[PDB]
Amino acid sequence: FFVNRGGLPVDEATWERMWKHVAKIHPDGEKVAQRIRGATDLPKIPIPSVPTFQPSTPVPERLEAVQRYIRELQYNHTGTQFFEIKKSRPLTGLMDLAKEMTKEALPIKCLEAVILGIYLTNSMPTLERFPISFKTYFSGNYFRHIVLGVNFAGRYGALGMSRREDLMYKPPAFRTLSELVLDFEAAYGRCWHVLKKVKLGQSVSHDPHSVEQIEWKHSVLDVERLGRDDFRKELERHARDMRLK
Amino acid sequence: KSAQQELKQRQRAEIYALNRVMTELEQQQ
Repeated sequence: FFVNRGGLPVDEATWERMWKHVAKIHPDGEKVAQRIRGATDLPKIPIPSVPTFQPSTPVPERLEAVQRYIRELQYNHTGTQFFEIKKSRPLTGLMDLAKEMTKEALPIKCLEAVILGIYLTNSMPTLERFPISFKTYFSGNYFRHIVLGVNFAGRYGALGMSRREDLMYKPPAFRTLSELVLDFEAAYGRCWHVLKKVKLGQSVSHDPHSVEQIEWKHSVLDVERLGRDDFRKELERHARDMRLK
Repeated sequence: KSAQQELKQRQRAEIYALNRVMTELEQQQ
């Protein structure tokens, strides 16, 4: 998973590196490059339209539309991340990045989807947004994932992008934050991953010009050292911390 | 300017063809 630095269009070096990565990863890799590179019969991809909402549309319907747009961008399986995301940047820089993502319309992954969800829900002041990071373990390897937890009318859901359907979108129907996180943990266990750490952030400002930073790791929960009851207690403590601004 | 738009269009089309190929590969193996 290389990261494209230098913006779009992809520079010659990053383009060649992406194609070399493809040639080594994919069997038929250089045949793949030979078929695709320079081809004149490739499909035209329509630029997906950014959803806009009537004031009468309920927020959960808007969330469905936003998740649909994010999915339409497609999950990035090319091995080259096309947008560099510096997580410590001020909000307004990340929002400019999300706007450029909407204008250039390329495949994305976990963190790009989180930033896009923040950018696309800034118009919903009754909706709170906060990042949720997962660190899991499988077959001697550690894995990291992130979604945008969401809160509306006292119920929790999520937006995001993931390889698996049960590791991204959750409609805002979970009555407590712990139930949402435990649903994610159940999906992880279903795909034979052990959940090690959960990192929950504070609410993100709805001001796209804000210079504040996203507070990614307001609560870092070691699942195994906490146990069930203390895990739930800490998740509810984070929920309280959030709803008290 | 206008040539850079054609550049971005060609690159995006190739990126999505490649992404389809790699998505099929990954969903298999």
